[PDB]
Amino acid sequence: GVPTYLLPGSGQFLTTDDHSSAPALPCFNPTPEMHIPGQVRNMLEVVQVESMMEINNTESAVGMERLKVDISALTDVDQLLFNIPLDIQLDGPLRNTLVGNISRYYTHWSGSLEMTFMFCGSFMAAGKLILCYTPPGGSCPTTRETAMLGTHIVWDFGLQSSVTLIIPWISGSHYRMFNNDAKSTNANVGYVTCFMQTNLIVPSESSDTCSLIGFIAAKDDFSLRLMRDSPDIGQLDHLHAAEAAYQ
Amino acid sequence: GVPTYLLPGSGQFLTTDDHSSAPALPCFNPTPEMHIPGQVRNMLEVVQVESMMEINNTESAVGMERLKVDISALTDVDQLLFNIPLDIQLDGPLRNTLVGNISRYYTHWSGSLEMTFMFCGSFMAAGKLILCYTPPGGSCPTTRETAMLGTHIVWDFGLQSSVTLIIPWISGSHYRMFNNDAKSTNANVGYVTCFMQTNLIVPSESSDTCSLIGFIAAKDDFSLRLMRDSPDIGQLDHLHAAEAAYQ
Amino acid sequence: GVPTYLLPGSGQFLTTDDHSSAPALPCFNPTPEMHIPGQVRNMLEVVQVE
Amino acid sequence: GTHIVWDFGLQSSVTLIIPWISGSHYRMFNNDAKSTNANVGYVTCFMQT
Amino acid sequence: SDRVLQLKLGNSAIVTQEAANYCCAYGEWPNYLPDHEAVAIDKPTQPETATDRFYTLKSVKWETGSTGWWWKLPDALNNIGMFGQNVQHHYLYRSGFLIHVQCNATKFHQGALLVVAIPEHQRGAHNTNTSPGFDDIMKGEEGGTFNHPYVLDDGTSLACATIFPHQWINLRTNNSATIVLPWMNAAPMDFPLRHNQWTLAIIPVVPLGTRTTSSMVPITVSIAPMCCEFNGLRHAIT
Amino acid sequence: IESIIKTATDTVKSEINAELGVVPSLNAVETGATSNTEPEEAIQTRTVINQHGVSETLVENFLSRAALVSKRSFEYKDHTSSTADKNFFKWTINTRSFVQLRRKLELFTYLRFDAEITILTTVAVNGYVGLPDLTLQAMFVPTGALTPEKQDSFHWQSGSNASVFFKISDPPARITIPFMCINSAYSVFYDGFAGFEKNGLYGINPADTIGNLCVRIVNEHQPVGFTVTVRVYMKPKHIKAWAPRPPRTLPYMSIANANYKGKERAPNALSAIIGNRDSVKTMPHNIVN
Amino acid sequence: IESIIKTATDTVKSEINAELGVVPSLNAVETGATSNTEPEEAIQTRTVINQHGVSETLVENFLSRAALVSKRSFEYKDHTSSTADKNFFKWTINTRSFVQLRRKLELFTYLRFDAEITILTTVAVNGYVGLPDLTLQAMFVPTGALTPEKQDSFHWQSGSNASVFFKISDPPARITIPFMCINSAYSVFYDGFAGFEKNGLYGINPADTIGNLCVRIVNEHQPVGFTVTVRVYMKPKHIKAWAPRPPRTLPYMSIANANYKGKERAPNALSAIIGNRDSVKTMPHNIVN
Amino acid sequence: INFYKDSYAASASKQDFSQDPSKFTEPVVEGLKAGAPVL
Amino acid sequence: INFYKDSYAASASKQDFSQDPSKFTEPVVEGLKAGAPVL
Amino acid sequence: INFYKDSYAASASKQDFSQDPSKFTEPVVEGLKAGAPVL
Ligand SMILES: CC(C)Oc1ccc(CNc2cccc3c(-c4ccc(C#N)nc4)ccnc23)cc1
Ligand SMILES: CC(C)Oc1ccc(CNc2cccc3c(-c4ccc(C#N)nc4)ccnc23)cc1
Repeated sequence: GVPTYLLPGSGQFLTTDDHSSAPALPCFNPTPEMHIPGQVRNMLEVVQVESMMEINNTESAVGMERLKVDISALTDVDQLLFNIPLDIQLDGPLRNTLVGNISRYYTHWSGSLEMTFMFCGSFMAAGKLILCYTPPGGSCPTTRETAMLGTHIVWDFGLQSSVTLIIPWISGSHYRMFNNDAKSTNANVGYVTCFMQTNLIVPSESSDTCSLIGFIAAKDDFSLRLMRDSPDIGQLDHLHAAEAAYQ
Repeated sequence: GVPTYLLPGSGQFLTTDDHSSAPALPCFNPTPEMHIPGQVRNMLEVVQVESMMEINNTESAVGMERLKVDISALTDVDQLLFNIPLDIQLDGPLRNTLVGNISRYYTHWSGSLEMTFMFCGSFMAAGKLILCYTPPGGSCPTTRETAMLGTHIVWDFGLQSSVTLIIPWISGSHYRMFNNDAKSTNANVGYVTCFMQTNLIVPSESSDTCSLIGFIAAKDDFSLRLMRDSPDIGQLDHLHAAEAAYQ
Repeated sequence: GVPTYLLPGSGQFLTTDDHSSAPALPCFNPTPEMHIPGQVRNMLEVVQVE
Repeated sequence: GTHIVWDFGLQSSVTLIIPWISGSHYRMFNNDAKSTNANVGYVTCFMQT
Repeated sequence: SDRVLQLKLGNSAIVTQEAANYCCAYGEWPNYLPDHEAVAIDKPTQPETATDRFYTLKSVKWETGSTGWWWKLPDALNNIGMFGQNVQHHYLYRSGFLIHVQCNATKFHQGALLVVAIPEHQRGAHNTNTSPGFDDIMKGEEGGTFNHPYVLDDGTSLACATIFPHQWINLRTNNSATIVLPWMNAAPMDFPLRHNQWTLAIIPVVPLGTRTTSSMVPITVSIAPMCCEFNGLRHAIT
Repeated sequence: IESIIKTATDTVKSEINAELGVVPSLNAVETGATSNTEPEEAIQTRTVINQHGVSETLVENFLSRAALVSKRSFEYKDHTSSTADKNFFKWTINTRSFVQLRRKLELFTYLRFDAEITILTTVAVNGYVGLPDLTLQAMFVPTGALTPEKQDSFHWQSGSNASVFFKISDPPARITIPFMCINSAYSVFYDGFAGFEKNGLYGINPADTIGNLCVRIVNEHQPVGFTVTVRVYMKPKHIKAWAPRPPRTLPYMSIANANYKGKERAPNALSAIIGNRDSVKTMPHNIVN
Repeated sequence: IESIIKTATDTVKSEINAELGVVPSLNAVETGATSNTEPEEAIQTRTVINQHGVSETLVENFLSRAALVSKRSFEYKDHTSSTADKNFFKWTINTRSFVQLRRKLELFTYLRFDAEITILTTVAVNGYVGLPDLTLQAMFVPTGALTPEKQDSFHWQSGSNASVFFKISDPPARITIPFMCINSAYSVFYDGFAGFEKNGLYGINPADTIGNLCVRIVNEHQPVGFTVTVRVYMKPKHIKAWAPRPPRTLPYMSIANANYKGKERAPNALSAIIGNRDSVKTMPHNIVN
Repeated sequence: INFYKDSYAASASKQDFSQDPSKFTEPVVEGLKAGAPVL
Repeated sequence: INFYKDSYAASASKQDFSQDPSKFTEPVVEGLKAGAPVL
Repeated sequence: INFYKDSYAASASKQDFSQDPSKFTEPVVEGLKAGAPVL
C-alpha cells in the first residue's frame, strides 16, 4: 500500500472545482456534432455588440419611449439637452444593455466604451451637437463652455446617421470596481453630456421634434474579472409548476 | 507519505462504475475455454433477426391466432385489410418481438426497420397487395388512394412467398425516444397499412380464407442508446422457494 | 484502485504546512506586476539599517 | 408569377422582362385570343407600398 | 453604391435604390444539407425555382399607435404556392430565408423601424401562469402584433435585441432592410407545422411623424425560402 | 462474415430500378434466413455518412452493471428465547430471485463471466438510540463445507474459507469471484436432471453450484434490538454469451423453475401477450387534427 | 476573422488628423453593424502594451460552475398513516426552477455540454437524539421506464437503471451525465409544440427530455421521525454555445413558460426596467464639493 | 489501474467490437443473393 | 487526472481562446472600412 | 505536487535568495568608501 495523509480541504464541495467524475452511463455515444450558426466562445464577443441605452429613464416615459431622447429647436444658444450617468453598477441608462447585463456578472472591469447616437429626424432636419465625456473628479458640467474642455465629438447631421463618442479608458488603476458606492475613486467614470452646438433647424412640414437613439458597446480592449452572482434576478417563492415537478 | 484529499463521490456505490476489485479466491484457475456455437457479442445482432408481429391483437384471437392475419376475397375494389401501429414503446403488435424486447431496455433508437410478410394460402391462391408506410404528421390513411402516396411495395403472390417493406429511417432528429407520449414529435413513426391491390382469387377446392404472417427486424443501420430497466417484467411478492434459499 | 493507508498526522491543520490548495476563482487573471521602489526579500536587509 | 418589385428613385425606370415561355416554337397572331397557340397571359401592376 | 440592390431568385426580382447594405445572419449563407450531416435516408426533393422565390405578404399600416408586428417562419409561408404544397405533402423540411422589408415615405417624414430576425422566439403570455396557446402562436401569413415590444413579449428587452440579426429602416436614411437567414436549428431537418425556426419582428422604436398631409404608410414584407429540401413524402396534411 | 463494427452502416444513394429477373424485395422466409432486402433496393435513397456508435449494445455493457441478487433482514438482539435468524443468516447462492437480473441473464443460453459482488448493509432501531457501527463477517462456504450453526460457532474461525470483515460505516464491501463453473460456461437453462436417479431436480445444472454465503454480526448483542438488512449486488464482467433466446413474457412464479401462469388479462396473459385493440383496422393512438 | 485572443488589444499612439473624405467617427447604425470607430481615430492616444487576460469571460468558465437545480425535503418516518413523500421522492428533471442558473443558461439559444451532478444531503430531527448516518439511493429513470411507487418497491432493484448509493457522512455524491439530447444541441428556447396534435405543450423541445431522478432512503424507518433535504447541483462542462440572446429582465413566473408580469414599479416593471430619475438633465449621484 | 495478482480481478473489457450476425440471420448453407430470387 | 474510460467524464476544457465577434458585430455583406464613410 | 489548473493554487516559493540591502543602507548618490573619510 501507498502511505498517504489527508490535507485540509479533503471532502469539501467547492462549487468552482474542476475534476473528472464518474460517468453514470458507460459506453454512451453522444449525438454527432452539427455546424450551427452563431457559436460564441468568449462573452467579450457579446459586449462588443452595441445596444440601446435607456437614457430617458424618467416618469411619463412608458415602455419604448424610454429608449429615445426627443430634441427640439431652441431659441437660446448652446443649451444642454441631456446627460448620461456612467455608473454601470447603479440603476442607470447603461444597466439594461448587453455590455451592462454581462458586466454585472463580474466585479472588475477595464477598457474603453463606445457610444453611438442615431439621429431619427426627417431628411429635411439639420443640426450640430457636441457630445462630451468628462473624466471624474468634480461635478457633471452644466454649461457647454465647461463640457467642451473634456473629450468631445462635434456632430453634424447628414447622410451618415450616426456618430461615435469613444469613452477612452482613463484610469489610475488597471481596473474599476462595480461598486454600490458610486462616488468611490475606484468606481466613478465621470459623465457624458450633450449640448446644442448650433440648433435643430427644420422646415414647416417636417415634425418640429426629433429623436436620438443612443447605443453603447465595449471595445476589444475591454476586460472583465471576478465572477459574481448578478443582482439583476432573484426569487422569493418557488416558481409556478416547480412543486409539480415532484408530483 | 503522499498528500491527498478526497473528492465528492468518494465512497459511493455507483452501480455502473467500472473498477478492478479484490479477488476472493487467490490462485484460482478457471476452466479452460471451449468453442461453443452461437456466440453473441453485440445485441444489435439479435434485433436484426426477424420475428413475428402480433398484428391480430384483438379479442377472440386466442394464443397462436394472434400471430396471423386472415385474408378473404372481397367484392369491393381496393379495400383496407389491416394496419399496424408502429409505437414500440406502447403495447402494440411490435412489442413482443426480438427488435421490440431488446429495444425496450433502451431509451433512444435510430435506423431502418424491415417488415416481411409470408403468404400462407394454397398454391392455387393468387393476389396482389399494396403495403404502405406513412411518415408521421397526420392520421393513418383509410383509403388506398391516400396510402399509395407514401412509401409502398405492391406485392404479387407467387413462388417467392414473401415481400419486404423497408421502413426507412425518416426523422428530423438523429434519434427517436421510446416515449409513453405516442403523439410526441420525438417519438411517432407513422403507420403501416395493407390494402387489396387486386383481389384474393382462389378456386373452389382451395380454402376461401388465407393467412399472412408478419415479421419485423432492425437493419444494420439500427442503433440503440441510454440503457434503462425494461418495463416488460416486474414482481410484487418474492418468488416461490426464494425464502427457502435462506433455510 | 490504488491500495493506500493513512499515516499519523492525516487530516491535521498545521499552520506552517506548505501545500497547494484548490483555487476558488478559476481562470482569474491577476493585475500585471509593476516595478515599485524598495522591494525587500530578506528581513536581514532591514536589521542592517541603523 | 414572374414579377419585379419597383422602388422609385434616381433611376426613373424598371424593366419587366416577359420571357418566352411557350410550348411551341412560335405563337400565332390569332383573332381567336383564347387559342392555346396564341394567348400569352397577362401583365398586372399592384401597389407594393 | 451600397445603397442600390437587386435580389433575383427564380421568376422574381426586387430592386431597391435606398438600401443600407444587407445583413447575412452570423455571417452565414444558406446551403443544402451535406451528406455528413444527413439523418433521413430517402432521396430529398429539391424544387429550386418553384420554391426559392420571393413571396410577398399582406402589407400592414404603420400608425402612430403601432406596437410592431411579427411573422413566424416557416408558418407564415406554410400555405403559399409550391412551398406550401411541398410542406403539406412532406414530413420534413429545411431551408434558409432571404427577407426583404419595404417602407417608403417622404423626406418630410421621420421614423425608425427595428427589423430583427429572432431565432427560437419562444413567446410568453402577459400576467398569467398559463402558457401561450396554439392560436396565440400560429398566425400564418397575417402574423401577429406585439403586446409589449419593450420586453419583446418574452420578458427580456427590446434594447438588447440588436444581438440578433437585424437592420434598421430609418426614414431619413433608407426605405428597405434585407436579412439573409441560414438554416437555424439543432436538428438538420424539422416538421414545418409544429416548430418555427425564425421570427421576423418589425418594431417602431421611433414613431412615424410628419407635418405634411398624412398618407397611409404601409410596411411590406417579401420572404424567399432559400435551398428548400423536403423529405418523407406522403398525402397532404392540409 | 465476422467483422469489426463500431458504427451503424452508411446509406448509399440509389437510382431508379427496372431490371428483369432482379427482384430484391421478394424473399423466402421458409429457408429460415432473414430478409436481405436493403433500403437502397426498396426506395431511392440519398447518401448518408452514419456516425452512430454501437458501443452501448455490447453484451459487456448490456450485462455488466450491478444488480441486486439477495436481500435479507434479521434481528440483531439477544436471541436466547427466539424460535429465526439469530444474529446471522445463510443464503444458498442463486440468480433467480430478482426478476430484472433474471430476465436479462435468461436472454442467453450459456454465459461465462466473473462476478463483482458488493455488500450493502443498513441498520434500524427496533420499535431510538442512534445507530451502532457494527462489524459484519461474510463467509463463502463452498459445496461440501460445513455451514455455521450459531453466531459464535467455531466455523467462523475461517481457516480456509474466504471471509470479508466490514463495518457499517465503511463503503460497501466489494470482492470479485472468478468464473467458477466446472464447465467452460454457466448453463443459464438446463434441460436435464441433476442426479443419476430419477428423483433429482429438473432444470438446474449441477455444474453451476456456487455454494453458501453466510453472514453474521461479529459484535455481541446490545441491550436493545436492531434490524439489520443485507443487500448483495452482482455485476458480471469479462463476459462471453452464446445462443440468444426468446425473452420471458409471463410473470415468473418460482425460483426453482420456468413455471408460468400469466396475468389475468392482457398484456402478458397466457392467451394474449399484447393488449387488445378493437380490430386489425383500428389505429389506437391515431393523430387527429 | 476568427483568431486566437488571449489578452485585450494594445493601444497605438495616434497623431493629429485633418483628412478630407476620411471620417471615422461617422457611422451607419441602419446596416446593423456595430460602430468600427477606434479610439486612435477619436482622440490622440499613447502607446499602451495591454496585458489583461480574457480567460474569465470564456463561455466554459462563465457557465461551468455548480448551481442548485433541485431541492426537496421529505419526512423519514413510519408513513403507514400519512396522506406525502413516504421516505422517497421523484423529480422530473428540469433547469427552470432556480432563477440564477436559469437566467445564465437563457443567455444562449443552443447549448451542448455534459452535466456534472453533485448530491448534497442533510438531516434534522423532527420536533433531539443525534443524527443518523443514513444510506440513500438515487436512481435515474429515463423516459418510458417505470418509476418506483414505494420506498421498497422492486423498481429499486435497478437491474439496468443507473443508481448511486451514498451515505450522509460521506462527501456529496458525484456523477457525470453525458450530453444526451437526440439533437446536436439542447434547445434552451423552443418556439414550437411538443406533439403532432394541437394540445401539446408549447415551449419545450421533446428532444431535450432527460427523465426522472428518484431518491429514497434505503434504511427502514426509525422509531422517531427525521426531515431529509436533498440538494442537486449541476455543473455544465465541455460546453458549446450558440446565438446569444437578450437577458431576462422581468421576474420569472413559471417553470413551464416565459410568462412575464414585472415588478409593481421600476426597476424591472413592465413599463420601466431602469429606475426613474427626475429628468434627462439630472445626474443622480453627482459629485459636489 | 489493477494492482491485484489475479487477472480476473480486472475491470470490464468493453472493447470487443467483432460481430457476425449472419450466424443468426443467414445460417443457410447456400448464401442468399441480392441480384437473384431466393428460391 | 482522468482514469475513467469515457472521455465525457473528464474535467472542463478551459483552453478555447478562438473568437470571431464580427459574426455578431459586422454581419454585413460588404465589410466596413475605416478610411471611408459607411453609406 | 500541484494538479490544479491555476498556478496561483501552488505551494509557496521559498527559493528567492536575492538581496540588495544597499537600497536601504546606502541610498547615497556617491557610494561610501572604506579607505576614505565619508564627508
Ligand atoms: C464472502 C466473500 C469473501 O465471498 C463471497 C461473497 C459473495 C458471494 C455471492 N456470489 C454470487 C452471487 C450470485 C451469483 C453468483 C454467480 C453466478 C451468477 C450468475 C450465473 C448465471 N447465469 N451463475 C453464477 C457466480 C459467483 N458468485 C455469485 C460468494 C462469495
Ligand atoms: C442517479 C444517477 C446515477 O443519475 C442521475 C443523477 C442526477 C441526474 C440529474 N441530472 C440533470 C439535472 C438537471 C439538468 C440536467 C441536464 C440539462 C441541463 C441543462 C440543459 C439546458 N439548457 N439541458 C439538460 C442534463 C443532464 N442531466 C441533468 C440524472 C441522472
